[PDB]
Amino acid sequence: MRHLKSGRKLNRHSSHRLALYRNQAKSLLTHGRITTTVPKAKELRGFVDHLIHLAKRGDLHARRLVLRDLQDVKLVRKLFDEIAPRYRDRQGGYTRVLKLAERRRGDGAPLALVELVE
Amino acid sequence: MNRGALIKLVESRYVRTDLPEFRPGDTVRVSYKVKEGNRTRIQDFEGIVIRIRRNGFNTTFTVRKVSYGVGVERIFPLHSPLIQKIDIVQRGRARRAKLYFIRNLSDREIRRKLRADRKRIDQDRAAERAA
Amino acid sequence: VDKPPYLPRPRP
Amino acid sequence: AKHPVPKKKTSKARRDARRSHHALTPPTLVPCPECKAMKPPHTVCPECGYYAGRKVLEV
Amino acid sequence: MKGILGVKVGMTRIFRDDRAVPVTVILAGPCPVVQRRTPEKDGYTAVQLGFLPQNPKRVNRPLKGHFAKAGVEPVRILREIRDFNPEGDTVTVEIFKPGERVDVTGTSKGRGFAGVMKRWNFAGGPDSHGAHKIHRHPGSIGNRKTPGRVYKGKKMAGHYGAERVTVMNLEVVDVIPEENLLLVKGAVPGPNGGLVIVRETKKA
Amino acid sequence: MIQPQTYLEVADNTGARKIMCIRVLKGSNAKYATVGDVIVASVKEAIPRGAVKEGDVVKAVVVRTKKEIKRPDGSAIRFDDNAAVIINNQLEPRGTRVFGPVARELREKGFMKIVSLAPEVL
RNA sequence: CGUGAGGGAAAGGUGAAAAGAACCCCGGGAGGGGAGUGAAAUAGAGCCUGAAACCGUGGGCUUACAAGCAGUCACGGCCCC
RNA sequence: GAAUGCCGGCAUGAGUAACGAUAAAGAGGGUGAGAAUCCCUCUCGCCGUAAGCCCAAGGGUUCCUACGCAAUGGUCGUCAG
RNA sequence: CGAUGUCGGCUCGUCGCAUCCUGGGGCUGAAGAAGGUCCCAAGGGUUGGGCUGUUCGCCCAUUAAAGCGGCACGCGAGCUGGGUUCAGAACGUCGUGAGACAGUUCGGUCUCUAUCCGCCACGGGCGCAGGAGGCUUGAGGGGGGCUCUUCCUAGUACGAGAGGACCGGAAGGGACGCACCUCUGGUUUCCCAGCUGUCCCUCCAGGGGCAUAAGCUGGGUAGCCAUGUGCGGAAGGGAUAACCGCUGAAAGCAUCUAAGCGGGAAGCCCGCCCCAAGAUGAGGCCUCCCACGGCAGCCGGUAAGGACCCGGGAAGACCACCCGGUGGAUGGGCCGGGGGUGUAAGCGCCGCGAGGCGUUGAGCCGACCGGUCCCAAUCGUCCGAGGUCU
Ligand SMILES: [Mg+2]
Ligand SMILES: [Mg+2]
Ligand SMILES: [Mg+2]
Ligand SMILES: [Mg+2]
Ligand SMILES: [Mg+2]
Ligand SMILES: [Mg+2]
Ligand SMILES: [Mg+2]
Ligand SMILES: [Mg+2]
Ligand SMILES: [Mg+2]
Ligand SMILES: [Mg+2]
Ligand SMILES: [Mg+2]
Ligand SMILES: [Mg+2]
Ligand SMILES: [Mg+2]
Ligand SMILES: [Mg+2]
Ligand SMILES: [Mg+2]
Ligand SMILES: [Mg+2]
Ligand SMILES: [Mg+2]
Ligand SMILES: [Mg+2]
Ligand SMILES: [Mg+2]
Ligand SMILES: [Mg+2]
Ligand SMILES: [Mg+2]
Ligand SMILES: [Mg+2]
Ligand SMILES: [Mg+2]
Ligand SMILES: [Mg+2]
Ligand SMILES: [Mg+2]
Ligand SMILES: [Mg+2]
Ligand SMILES: [Mg+2]
Ligand SMILES: [Mg+2]
Ligand SMILES: [Mg+2]
Ligand SMILES: [Mg+2]
Ligand SMILES: [Mg+2]
Ligand SMILES: [Mg+2]
Ligand SMILES: [Mg+2]
Ligand SMILES: [Mg+2]
Ligand SMILES: [Mg+2]
Ligand SMILES: [Mg+2]
Ligand SMILES: [Mg+2]
Ligand SMILES: [Mg+2]
Ligand SMILES: [Mg+2]
Ligand SMILES: [Mg+2]
Ligand SMILES: [Mg+2]
Ligand SMILES: [Mg+2]
Ligand SMILES: [Mg+2]
Ligand SMILES: [Mg+2]
Ligand SMILES: [Mg+2]
Ligand SMILES: [Mg+2]
Ligand SMILES: [Mg+2]
Ligand SMILES: [Mg+2]
Ligand SMILES: [Mg+2]
Ligand SMILES: [Mg+2]
Ligand SMILES: [Mg+2]
Ligand SMILES: [Mg+2]
Ligand SMILES: [Mg+2]
Ligand SMILES: [Mg+2]
Ligand SMILES: [Mg+2]
Ligand SMILES: [Mg+2]
Ligand SMILES: [Mg+2]
Ligand SMILES: [Mg+2]
Ligand SMILES: [Mg+2]
Ligand SMILES: [Mg+2]
Ligand SMILES: [Mg+2]
Ligand SMILES: [Mg+2]
Ligand SMILES: [Mg+2]
Ligand SMILES: [Mg+2]
Ligand SMILES: [Mg+2]
Ligand SMILES: [Mg+2]
Ligand SMILES: [Mg+2]
Ligand SMILES: [Mg+2]
Ligand SMILES: [Mg+2]
Ligand SMILES: [Mg+2]
Ligand SMILES: [Mg+2]
Ligand SMILES: [Mg+2]
Ligand SMILES: [Mg+2]
Ligand SMILES: [Mg+2]
Ligand SMILES: [Mg+2]
Ligand SMILES: [Mg+2]
Ligand SMILES: [Mg+2]
Ligand SMILES: [Mg+2]
Ligand SMILES: [Mg+2]
Ligand SMILES: [Mg+2]
Ligand SMILES: [Mg+2]
Ligand SMILES: [Mg+2]
Ligand SMILES: [Mg+2]
Ligand SMILES: [Mg+2]
Ligand SMILES: [Mg+2]
Ligand SMILES: [Mg+2]
Ligand SMILES: [Mg+2]
Ligand SMILES: [Mg+2]
Ligand SMILES: [Mg+2]
Ligand SMILES: [Mg+2]
Ligand SMILES: [Mg+2]
Ligand SMILES: [Mg+2]
Ligand SMILES: [Mg+2]
Ligand SMILES: [Mg+2]
Ligand SMILES: [Mg+2]
Ligand SMILES: [Mg+2]
Ligand SMILES: [Mg+2]
Ligand SMILES: [Mg+2]
Ligand SMILES: [Mg+2]
Ligand SMILES: [Mg+2]
Ligand SMILES: [Mg+2]
Ligand SMILES: [Mg+2]
Ligand SMILES: [Mg+2]
Ligand SMILES: [Mg+2]
Ligand SMILES: [Mg+2]
Ligand SMILES: [Mg+2]
Ligand SMILES: [Mg+2]
Ligand SMILES: [Mg+2]
Ligand SMILES: [Mg+2]
Ligand SMILES: [Mg+2]
Ligand SMILES: [Mg+2]
Ligand SMILES: [Mg+2]
Ligand SMILES: [Mg+2]
Ligand SMILES: [Mg+2]
Ligand SMILES: [Mg+2]
Ligand SMILES: [Mg+2]
Ligand SMILES: [Mg+2]
Ligand SMILES: [Mg+2]
Ligand SMILES: [Mg+2]
Ligand SMILES: [Mg+2]
Ligand SMILES: [Mg+2]
Ligand SMILES: [Mg+2]
Ligand SMILES: [Mg+2]
Ligand SMILES: [Mg+2]
Ligand SMILES: [Mg+2]
Ligand SMILES: [Mg+2]
Ligand SMILES: [Mg+2]
Ligand SMILES: [Mg+2]
Ligand SMILES: [Mg+2]
Ligand SMILES: [Mg+2]
Ligand SMILES: [Mg+2]
Ligand SMILES: [Mg+2]
Ligand SMILES: [Mg+2]
Ligand SMILES: [Mg+2]
Ligand SMILES: [Mg+2]
Ligand SMILES: [Mg+2]
Ligand SMILES: [Mg+2]
Ligand SMILES: [Mg+2]
Ligand SMILES: [Mg+2]
Ligand SMILES: [Mg+2]
Ligand SMILES: [Mg+2]
Ligand SMILES: [Mg+2]
Ligand SMILES: [Mg+2]
Ligand SMILES: [Mg+2]
Ligand SMILES: [Mg+2]
Ligand SMILES: [Mg+2]
Ligand SMILES: [Mg+2]
Ligand SMILES: [Mg+2]
Ligand SMILES: [Mg+2]
Ligand SMILES: [Mg+2]
Ligand SMILES: [Mg+2]
Ligand SMILES: [Mg+2]
Ligand SMILES: [Mg+2]
Ligand SMILES: [Mg+2]
Ligand SMILES: [Mg+2]
Ligand SMILES: [Mg+2]
Ligand SMILES: [Mg+2]
Ligand SMILES: [Mg+2]
Ligand SMILES: [Mg+2]
Ligand SMILES: [Mg+2]
Ligand SMILES: [Mg+2]
Ligand SMILES: [Mg+2]
Ligand SMILES: [Mg+2]
Ligand SMILES: [Mg+2]
Ligand SMILES: [Mg+2]
Ligand SMILES: [Mg+2]
Ligand SMILES: [Mg+2]
Ligand SMILES: [Mg+2]
Ligand SMILES: [Mg+2]
Ligand SMILES: [Mg+2]
Ligand SMILES: [Mg+2]
Ligand SMILES: [Mg+2]
Ligand SMILES: [Mg+2]
Ligand SMILES: [Mg+2]
Ligand SMILES: [Mg+2]
Ligand SMILES: [Mg+2]
Ligand SMILES: [Mg+2]
Ligand SMILES: [Mg+2]
Ligand SMILES: [Mg+2]
Ligand SMILES: [Mg+2]
Ligand SMILES: [Mg+2]
Ligand SMILES: [Mg+2]
Ligand SMILES: [Mg+2]
Ligand SMILES: [Mg+2]
Ligand SMILES: [Mg+2]
Ligand SMILES: [Mg+2]
Ligand SMILES: [Mg+2]
Ligand SMILES: [Mg+2]
Ligand SMILES: [Mg+2]
Ligand SMILES: [Mg+2]
Ligand SMILES: [Mg+2]
Ligand SMILES: [Mg+2]
Ligand SMILES: [Mg+2]
Ligand SMILES: [Mg+2]
Ligand SMILES: [Mg+2]
Ligand SMILES: [Mg+2]
Ligand SMILES: [Mg+2]
Ligand SMILES: [Mg+2]
Ligand SMILES: [Mg+2]
Ligand SMILES: [Mg+2]
Ligand SMILES: [Mg+2]
Ligand SMILES: [Mg+2]
Ligand SMILES: [Mg+2]
Ligand SMILES: [Mg+2]
Ligand SMILES: [Mg+2]
Ligand SMILES: [Mg+2]
Ligand SMILES: [Mg+2]
Ligand SMILES: [Mg+2]
Ligand SMILES: [Mg+2]
Ligand SMILES: [Mg+2]
Ligand SMILES: [Mg+2]
Ligand SMILES: [Mg+2]
Ligand SMILES: [Mg+2]
Ligand SMILES: [Mg+2]
Ligand SMILES: [Mg+2]
Ligand SMILES: [Mg+2]
Ligand SMILES: [Mg+2]
Ligand SMILES: [Mg+2]
Ligand SMILES: [Mg+2]
Ligand SMILES: [Mg+2]
Ligand SMILES: [Mg+2]
Ligand SMILES: [Mg+2]
Ligand SMILES: [Mg+2]
Ligand SMILES: [Mg+2]
Ligand SMILES: [Mg+2]
Ligand SMILES: [Mg+2]
Ligand SMILES: [Mg+2]
Ligand SMILES: [Mg+2]
Ligand SMILES: [Mg+2]
Ligand SMILES: [Mg+2]
Ligand SMILES: [Mg+2]
Ligand SMILES: [Mg+2]
Ligand SMILES: [Mg+2]
Ligand SMILES: [Mg+2]
Ligand SMILES: [Mg+2]
Ligand SMILES: [Mg+2]
Ligand SMILES: [Mg+2]
Ligand SMILES: [Mg+2]
Ligand SMILES: [Mg+2]
Ligand SMILES: [Mg+2]
Ligand SMILES: [Mg+2]
Ligand SMILES: [Mg+2]
Ligand SMILES: [Mg+2]
Ligand SMILES: [Mg+2]
Ligand SMILES: [Mg+2]
Ligand SMILES: [Mg+2]
Ligand SMILES: [Mg+2]
Ligand SMILES: [Mg+2]
Ligand SMILES: [Mg+2]
Ligand SMILES: [Mg+2]
Ligand SMILES: [Mg+2]
Ligand SMILES: [Mg+2]
Ligand SMILES: [Mg+2]
Ligand SMILES: [Mg+2]
Ligand SMILES: [Mg+2]
Ligand SMILES: [Mg+2]
Ligand SMILES: [Mg+2]
Ligand SMILES: [Mg+2]
Ligand SMILES: [Mg+2]
Ligand SMILES: [Mg+2]
Ligand SMILES: [Mg+2]
Ligand SMILES: [Mg+2]
Ligand SMILES: [Mg+2]
Ligand SMILES: [Mg+2]
Ligand SMILES: [Mg+2]
Ligand SMILES: [Mg+2]
Ligand SMILES: [Mg+2]
Ligand SMILES: [Mg+2]
Ligand SMILES: [Mg+2]
Ligand SMILES: [Mg+2]
Ligand SMILES: [Zn+2]
Repeated sequence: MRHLKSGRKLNRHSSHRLALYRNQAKSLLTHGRITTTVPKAKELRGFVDHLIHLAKRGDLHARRLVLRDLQDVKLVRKLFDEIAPRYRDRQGGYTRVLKLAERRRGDGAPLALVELVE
Repeated sequence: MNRGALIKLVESRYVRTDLPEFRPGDTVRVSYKVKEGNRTRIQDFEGIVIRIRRNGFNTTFTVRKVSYGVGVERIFPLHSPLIQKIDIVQRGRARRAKLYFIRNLSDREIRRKLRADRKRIDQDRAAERAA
Repeated sequence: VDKPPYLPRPRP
Repeated sequence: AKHPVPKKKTSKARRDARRSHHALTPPTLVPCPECKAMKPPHTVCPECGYYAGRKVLEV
Repeated sequence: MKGILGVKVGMTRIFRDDRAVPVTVILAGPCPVVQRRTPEKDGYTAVQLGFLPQNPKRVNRPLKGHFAKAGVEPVRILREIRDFNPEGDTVTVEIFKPGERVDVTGTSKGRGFAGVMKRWNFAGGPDSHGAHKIHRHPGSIGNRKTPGRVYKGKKMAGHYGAERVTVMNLEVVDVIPEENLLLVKGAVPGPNGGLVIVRETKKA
Repeated sequence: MIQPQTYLEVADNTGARKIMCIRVLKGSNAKYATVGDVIVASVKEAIPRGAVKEGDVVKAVVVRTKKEIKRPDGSAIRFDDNAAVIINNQLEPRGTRVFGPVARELREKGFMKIVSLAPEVL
């Protein structure tokens, strides 16, 4: 059973899942909007939201924290200097997921977009 | 409805507010009300607290002592009504939250591993200065 | 109880 | 195991009775309030790119 | 008989006479009677109780009608207590005083598809000495040509839980009427937040 | 939580050092013995010229267990070993001293003589 | 197929005549729909005839309280001539 | 009409088992009728006395480039021995 | 014999009763207690170990007891493979020999996919003469059914003594069952920390990957759990068995019986718990819609309601069930609490340095309890009565 358990497994072992999220985060913070499968998208929100919230702290500790997942100094600069300021007054919810209408040809996967909020 | 607050409301009548704070590594004397037929009395259990498992009114703490050549561990509820009082006898400095590891240590080895917590000792003596 | 088997075991 | 196997050929009747559940359910579709095109609900319209009133997407 | 509807809220222990007593807290009150079953009309005796207030924006017309004939704000849950006919038109936890024994009914936790070991406490197979992919299997399920079939009721894997369970003769440890609380000693079926029924016990 | 095959320290001066439980005397089929229960044991280890000798089948009451025991007041107690005191068929010690602390549960179960003889009762 | 000696298949038919379908239309193509050829195109090249098992579309009668080597005899209902 | 007959064709099991090492993936940009699968970039993971490199057997054009996707490829394919 | 796999074990039972225990009896060479022997009784129960491949048996420690049989000597498309039917090898023995032996010895390939019936679970369909949303009766099924020790009665009755009750009452257990997670105790694949090697970012500091599908180590929430906790067996009514009677003829006596009436089991029926109207014999109650347009039938639009879609869920393989969908707290963020870890980074100070001290119970922080419309459950579509005849 699964009673009151949080977190998708996404058919990956532990270290693969973590990398999955980190890489999606890098991609999202880089392009502002990506397309993935619906489950991946839904699960990305919180992972990235936390990273943005930390950038809203701005302090060194928060920078070094965010650097544990994002790993790219330029990216984190963009995160702190350009991205985070948009959300100074936003209380959470820095990302949205909206479902596309077409499934992938080769495997029928239902697709969604994930984007940073205005 | 707030199921959590309801439980807290039930618990509140039994909650204790009068015991000293202690940590794992501290050396403590628990004075415990005990029934021996047909009379009840206070028996003192004194040792190192190796564990404090928190759960609000339901937190409990485990105390370890060597008695006449045998190791004894006692588990007390932090809000038990059968606790008359608790005396801090010494403050020790753990570097981790559960001290099960001392079960395999000699009295000498333990003493080296749980140095006196000079900070909180001073703090104790720092209060204890009352108007 | 112990009686002789009437079949062998197997092969390919 | 000892390799189970069908005992008798399945009849045309029986094989088809198994399939009394195999029919596809047609896609559930609603009009997009912008361009009136038919599309699945709760998805961004693939024709004009609008969802919840706004343009979201380059189609 | 007497009974009430309620939700299981959670567990603790309290202290009583220098004893720790495990309790389940039940939010039981208050339950408006919304229909009475009578022998002239229905062929038996009971009270239909309502429980928990509902957004009237969710209550359809046939239901709205039902409530209205009883003059009762719309309620989320409707459930009967048999052979119980309270004087008032509202049943509260006060029908129980500490010391009474009650029977509690709930919906047990659901284990979904349960293997034969979890469900029926079968022994399963050995874990070494040659055991071949049968460690949690049930073994034989029959004989041979006589009877050449498997009994109805043969304990087997399948769904387990999420089913009506009544555990009986639980001590009422306290009741806190200002908050509609019942404290029952021991364990009650189902999850926190689950709907339960508390009836006066049938044991003597 | 003592069961057949379990070794116990013997906490008296009967001469036995170590016994191995071969039955828990508590009904048709008890799985475990706890503090206060009588077991039947084989003397697996003794010291020269005691009352008891290696090989003897004796009775003993468990006075300490490594599995913690729970108490109606919500507390528990747990010892570093499993120990027992060797008794006669009238439940009296066959020794004259008992060593180490013992569980207070013994008193309530009528092993009064042993409780008194013990240096501490916890 | 076999190291080798050696073993060893399957596979015929448009039409009298290529007159083997210009051109247009849907399609990436395959395929088709018109146009055209022919006495004939379900002779269109996956080509004479084109059986049977097997698969499918449409219609008539029938079937969700019933017991079977599936038929047979009787009667009744419905549909067709 | 039967020879576990012979040759062929087509069924059933069944939309079932499986799709061949649990080293592992994600996104953006191209191309195209069509892209999880082709090209490019970034991020991630795996081998490294090898899962890299060079000889000899054996294989025999499989090499390079252009144009293709019916079949071969255990899916897809615009890619390919 | 174009194959019905063969001992024993394991697993899972189910039945019989010639009954091992527990219940009820009669006789006893039955004082009491404890036995013997027969009768009624199949509801439940019937332990762990040493030896042997063993079934069996002996033995150890217990027990109320440690029952005996059937089900292809129950069960290898459930497992095992110790025994026994292959090929190797040796011993004793027999045979000139090759070889052989109800004589022995060591070794020796046990087959992923269930069509049908049957079984365990779960749906889809149609029906239950109007269509709907609820709440229910319970025909009929299933589950359960065990037992011991101590104390009081009372050291009384009985007995020379030892010993020691009936009836009645109270407490404490063992095994089993159902549920539960407050406590105890597990797990907790990334919740926190410490550690090594190496490669890397960015030199220091601080970090990341890899060392498993957690590198290793110490801890560890919720959940799922037992070793932990609650609760169950009944009570009670009724009809009986063996057995004991009351009244009572045939048969002036006698007789439990031929008329009639009593008492009497752990067993039988009810009672408890769970399923249940496909109970086609398709039940009942409360509420809602309503009398639509076109030729017991057809078509068209609706009603009450329902479904689709979506956010989810201690519900779940899919399905179903349940909750919610902006008139909203459903999930995700965010905030507060809980909880885990156990005092982050940075800076200052002390030390040559490894380090240490302070800032500081700090920093980090899954699920648990809540708040908050910041993000997403946008917008919608489709089906759905007009009530047959006595
Ligand atoms: Mg699992
Ligand atoms: Mg959850
Ligand atoms: Mg999950
Ligand atoms: Mg995760
Ligand atoms: Mg999921
Ligand atoms: Mg997988
Ligand atoms: Mg998987
Ligand atoms: Mg994957
Ligand atoms: Mg990891
Ligand atoms: Mg790893
Ligand atoms: Mg994660
Ligand atoms: Mg761009
Ligand atoms: Mg979070
Ligand atoms: Mg989608
Ligand atoms: Mg879709
Ligand atoms: Mg699609
Ligand atoms: Mg594909
Ligand atoms: Mg709580
Ligand atoms: Mg409150
Ligand atoms: Mg508190
Ligand atoms: Mg510390
Ligand atoms: Mg020393
Ligand atoms: Mg100080
Ligand atoms: Mg196998
Ligand atoms: Mg078949
Ligand atoms: Mg057939
Ligand atoms: Mg056939
Ligand atoms: Mg079939
Ligand atoms: Mg057909
Ligand atoms: Mg079929
Ligand atoms: Mg729109
Ligand atoms: Mg009634
Ligand atoms: Mg009634
Ligand atoms: Mg009544
Ligand atoms: Mg499992
Ligand atoms: Mg399990
Ligand atoms: Mg179970
Ligand atoms: Mg078990
Ligand atoms: Mg077992
Ligand atoms: Mg096991
Ligand atoms: Mg086993
Ligand atoms: Mg094997
Ligand atoms: Mg295995
Ligand atoms: Mg049969
Ligand atoms: Mg059944
Ligand atoms: Mg079953
Ligand atoms: Mg269920
Ligand atoms: Mg009930
Ligand atoms: Mg009770
Ligand atoms: Mg009771
Ligand atoms: Mg109280
Ligand atoms: Mg209910
Ligand atoms: Mg000792
Ligand atoms: Mg010896
Ligand atoms: Mg002896
Ligand atoms: Mg060849
Ligand atoms: Mg060749
Ligand atoms: Mg031909
Ligand atoms: Mg010709
Ligand atoms: Mg064209
Ligand atoms: Mg192309
Ligand atoms: Mg063409
Ligand atoms: Mg053409
Ligand atoms: Mg002609
Ligand atoms: Mg023509
Ligand atoms: Mg044509
Ligand atoms: Mg023709
Ligand atoms: Mg022709
Ligand atoms: Mg011809
Ligand atoms: Mg033809
Ligand atoms: Mg043809
Ligand atoms: Mg044909
Ligand atoms: Mg078809
Ligand atoms: Mg047809
Ligand atoms: Mg019938
Ligand atoms: Mg019919
Ligand atoms: Mg029929
Ligand atoms: Mg027949
Ligand atoms: Mg007939
Ligand atoms: Mg013939
Ligand atoms: Mg054949
Ligand atoms: Mg054949
Ligand atoms: Mg032949
Ligand atoms: Mg033939
Ligand atoms: Mg053939
Ligand atoms: Mg086929
Ligand atoms: Mg399928
Ligand atoms: Mg199948
Ligand atoms: Mg399958
Ligand atoms: Mg394969
Ligand atoms: Mg598969
Ligand atoms: Mg492969
Ligand atoms: Mg693979
Ligand atoms: Mg894989
Ligand atoms: Mg993969
Ligand atoms: Mg993926
Ligand atoms: Mg692209
Ligand atoms: Mg171009
Ligand atoms: Mg293009
Ligand atoms: Mg592709
Ligand atoms: Mg493609
Ligand atoms: Mg791509
Ligand atoms: Mg791939
Ligand atoms: Mg990148
Ligand atoms: Mg190297
Ligand atoms: Mg190497
Ligand atoms: Mg060459
Ligand atoms: Mg070649
Ligand atoms: Mg070539
Ligand atoms: Mg060139
Ligand atoms: Mg191709
Ligand atoms: Mg292709
Ligand atoms: Mg193609
Ligand atoms: Mg081809
Ligand atoms: Mg070509
Ligand atoms: Mg292909
Ligand atoms: Mg292949
Ligand atoms: Mg192309
Ligand atoms: Mg190319
Ligand atoms: Mg090439
Ligand atoms: Mg034969
Ligand atoms: Mg055969
Ligand atoms: Mg056969
Ligand atoms: Mg065995
Ligand atoms: Mg076994
Ligand atoms: Mg076993
Ligand atoms: Mg049977
Ligand atoms: Mg039996
Ligand atoms: Mg019989
Ligand atoms: Mg019978
Ligand atoms: Mg009999
Ligand atoms: Mg007999
Ligand atoms: Mg006899
Ligand atoms: Mg008896
Ligand atoms: Mg008896
Ligand atoms: Mg008797
Ligand atoms: Mg006598
Ligand atoms: Mg007697
Ligand atoms: Mg006598
Ligand atoms: Mg006799
Ligand atoms: Mg007798
Ligand atoms: Mg006899
Ligand atoms: Mg019986
Ligand atoms: Mg039996
Ligand atoms: Mg045994
Ligand atoms: Mg045995
Ligand atoms: Mg041995
Ligand atoms: Mg044995
Ligand atoms: Mg042996
Ligand atoms: Mg044996
Ligand atoms: Mg024997
Ligand atoms: Mg007896
Ligand atoms: Mg035995
Ligand atoms: Mg038997
Ligand atoms: Mg049997
Ligand atoms: Mg036999
Ligand atoms: Mg047998
Ligand atoms: Mg057998
Ligand atoms: Mg068999
Ligand atoms: Mg086998
Ligand atoms: Mg066998
Ligand atoms: Mg078999
Ligand atoms: Mg078979
Ligand atoms: Mg099995
Ligand atoms: Mg063998
Ligand atoms: Mg052997
Ligand atoms: Mg044999
Ligand atoms: Mg032989
Ligand atoms: Mg040999
Ligand atoms: Mg000779
Ligand atoms: Mg000779
Ligand atoms: Mg001779
Ligand atoms: Mg011979
Ligand atoms: Mg021979
Ligand atoms: Mg033999
Ligand atoms: Mg022989
Ligand atoms: Mg012999
Ligand atoms: Mg042998
Ligand atoms: Mg042999
Ligand atoms: Mg060997
Ligand atoms: Mg096998
Ligand atoms: Mg075979
Ligand atoms: Mg296999
Ligand atoms: Mg299969
Ligand atoms: Mg089947
Ligand atoms: Mg069949
Ligand atoms: Mg159904
Ligand atoms: Mg109706
Ligand atoms: Mg209904
Ligand atoms: Mg009734
Ligand atoms: Mg009934
Ligand atoms: Mg029936
Ligand atoms: Mg039954
Ligand atoms: Mg039963
Ligand atoms: Mg009892
Ligand atoms: Mg007395
Ligand atoms: Mg006397
Ligand atoms: Mg006396
Ligand atoms: Mg007295
Ligand atoms: Mg008396
Ligand atoms: Mg006398
Ligand atoms: Mg006496
Ligand atoms: Mg009594
Ligand atoms: Mg009891
Ligand atoms: Mg908890
Ligand atoms: Mg716990
Ligand atoms: Mg714990
Ligand atoms: Mg632990
Ligand atoms: Mg984390
Ligand atoms: Mg490192
Ligand atoms: Mg460094
Ligand atoms: Mg570092
Ligand atoms: Mg990490
Ligand atoms: Mg690396
Ligand atoms: Mg690693
Ligand atoms: Mg590596
Ligand atoms: Mg790896
Ligand atoms: Mg670990
Ligand atoms: Mg790590
Ligand atoms: Mg824990
Ligand atoms: Mg936990
Ligand atoms: Mg949780
Ligand atoms: Mg347990
Ligand atoms: Mg009990
Ligand atoms: Mg009775
Ligand atoms: Mg009665
Ligand atoms: Mg009676
Ligand atoms: Mg008389
Ligand atoms: Mg007379
Ligand atoms: Mg007379
Ligand atoms: Mg009579
Ligand atoms: Mg007569
Ligand atoms: Mg009578
Ligand atoms: Mg009884
Ligand atoms: Mg029901
Ligand atoms: Mg009905
Ligand atoms: Mg019903
Ligand atoms: Mg019937
Ligand atoms: Mg009817
Ligand atoms: Mg009805
Ligand atoms: Mg009724
Ligand atoms: Mg109602
Ligand atoms: Mg109208
Ligand atoms: Mg009108
Ligand atoms: Mg009309
Ligand atoms: Mg008209
Ligand atoms: Mg409507
Ligand atoms: Mg569930
Ligand atoms: Mg779901
Ligand atoms: Mg669905
Ligand atoms: Mg809804
Ligand atoms: Mg809506
Ligand atoms: Mg919104
Ligand atoms: Mg929420
Ligand atoms: Mg929230
Ligand atoms: Mg929180
Ligand atoms: Mg804390
Ligand atoms: Mg510090
Ligand atoms: Mg610091
Ligand atoms: Mg210095
Ligand atoms: Mg310095
Ligand atoms: Mg401070
Ligand atoms: Mg903080
Ligand atoms: Mg927090
Ligand atoms: Mg709270
Ligand atoms: Mg929350
Ligand atoms: Mg909003
Ligand atoms: Mg609000
Ligand atoms: Mg309509
Ligand atoms: Mg008339
Ligand atoms: Zn549109």
